[PDB]
Amino acid sequence: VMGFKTRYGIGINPFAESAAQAPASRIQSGMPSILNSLGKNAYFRRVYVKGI
Amino acid sequence: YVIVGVVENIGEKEIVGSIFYAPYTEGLDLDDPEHVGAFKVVVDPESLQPSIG
Repeated sequence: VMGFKTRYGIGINPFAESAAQAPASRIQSGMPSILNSLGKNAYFRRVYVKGI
Repeated sequence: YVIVGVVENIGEKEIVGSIFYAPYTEGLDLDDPEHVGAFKVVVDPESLQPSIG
């Protein structure tokens, strides 16, 4: 038998939100939860394109 | 409780005391022969995590 294993974690860059002068609670998750990052990361902007 | 007893070792064979322990290692290829006994590692067949004893 055999198989392969990986461990990593991903996360949100501090100040990615851009919309605030201060963080909540001072210890925050860096994970992309809905509240923390859905549609909020200032480093990226998405546009749908129609009509091509 | 309080117990008293004896440990004496004259030499070669004349070893005396209560409870000789006298461990058995012969037949084992040991890493550090002063260890007494030996380790084995298997690793699971389903989960693949290690199992040592």
